[PDB]
Amino acid sequence: NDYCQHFVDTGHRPQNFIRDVLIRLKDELIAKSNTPPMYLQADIEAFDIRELTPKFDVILLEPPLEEYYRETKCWTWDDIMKLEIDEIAAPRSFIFLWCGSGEGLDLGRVCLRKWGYRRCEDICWIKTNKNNPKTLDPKAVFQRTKEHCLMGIKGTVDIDLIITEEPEIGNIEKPVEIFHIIEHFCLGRRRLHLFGRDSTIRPGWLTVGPTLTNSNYNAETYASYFSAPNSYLTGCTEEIE
Amino acid sequence: LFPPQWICCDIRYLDVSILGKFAVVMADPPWDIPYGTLTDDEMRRLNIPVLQDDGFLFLWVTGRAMELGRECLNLWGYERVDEIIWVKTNQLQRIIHWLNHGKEHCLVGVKGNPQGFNQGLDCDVIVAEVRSTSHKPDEIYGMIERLSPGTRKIELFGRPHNVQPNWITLGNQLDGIHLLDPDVVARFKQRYPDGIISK
Ligand SMILES: CC1(C)CCN(Cc2ccc(N3CC(=O)NC4(CCN(c5ncnc6[nH]ccc56)CC4)C3)cc2)CC1
Repeated sequence: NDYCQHFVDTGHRPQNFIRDVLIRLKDELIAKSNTPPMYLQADIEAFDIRELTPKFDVILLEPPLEEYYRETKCWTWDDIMKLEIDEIAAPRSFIFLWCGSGEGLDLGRVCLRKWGYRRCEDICWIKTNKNNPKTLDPKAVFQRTKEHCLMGIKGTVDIDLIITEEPEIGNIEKPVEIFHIIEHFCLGRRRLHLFGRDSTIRPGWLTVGPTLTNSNYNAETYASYFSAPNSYLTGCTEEIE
Repeated sequence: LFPPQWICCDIRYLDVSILGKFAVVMADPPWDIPYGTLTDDEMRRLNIPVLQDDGFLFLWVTGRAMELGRECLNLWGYERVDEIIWVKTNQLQRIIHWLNHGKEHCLVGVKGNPQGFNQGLDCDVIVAEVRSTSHKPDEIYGMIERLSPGTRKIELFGRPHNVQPNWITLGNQLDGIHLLDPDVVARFKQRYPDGIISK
């Protein structure tokens, strides 16, 4: 069966027909290891990034692209590229960068290289439209039904796919599954989410964004969660007695 | 000449100017990253730019070719305007370094000002079953035909199964030279009076 012809025939995206779309000790170990959620309201354009310490093992970066507002402050790749991400990234660390589906797939790679990372994975968020069987970008050749989250590394169980139904128009949330994929990597405990929201706050993570309504961040308190004997934990091991 | 055509050769050495212009180019290169590979400089030197004036390039990538392929695409004079992913399923529609790979990427580039194409008919995801190893899904051709119906199309680094109507297929594992378009057959004989392609 040719699901592209079928999409052309009926408006159902090919991904609608993927079916099916224990690691339980992990997740629990993660949950025991997670620092208390920390969060801080900050206008990141106007905010000295270096003020965020210590250096992060993982950076999830979710800047609000104009394309996320089809029928609705947008950040350009010009703006994003100017962020000093290398200044707060640990010598060995990881970045997860949401790039959309347009020019971001190229400009995002430029950012990763600019900040010092090499891409080692391209995670695709494939959106099903089972509940509503698209106004295209001018340069678009096809209907766009996915978003890419690029994984970069710097220094020395899961699939590279996330399948969910397309969120309602103007819902910019990204699938919470991205967090599961990151946590299951066991990359370390200092985890930063730039351009998060009240809705994305989460144990194990420090969230910085302009729309957060409350803050609780304190550098020294944050730092205390990683002082010895806890400096190098993966996030996937037991707490040290 | 609508029916399949093909040319066993080394694309490194074939004088691709004899082939004329195409509305769509597709390549699935043997990126140097089990068979005859090409080096990055060889990939960069491929004479893609002569093959088109206005049209689309489809370029399969994997691993680090994800970046290298973007470099070649740009070097050859295209802008990447889309990226297709093929989700690999079994016959029962379940999914097959740091993550297991459930997909393959195909970059889409545009050159010039193509007109009369049916942009927006399909979507950038393919869901289809794996056949043999290193075999791209047949659905790409139906996608490419709906995008640009009836036009001349060339595939680079194809294999026997890849031969299609409206397509000329170039590859080194193909069976001789089979050409039916008169304009091509002419320019071939002129450039290659003895049926051998060398330097
Ligand atoms: C959808 C995918 C998973 C995406 C990624 N890709 C990776 C891939 C795997 C294998 C191969 N190749 C296997 C093979 O055996 N032959 C060729 C075809 C003819 N060919 C040449 N043709 C003319 N000149 C030449 N110079 C030197 C070689 C050469 C050598 C290569 C194809 C190409 C690409 C697969 C699908």
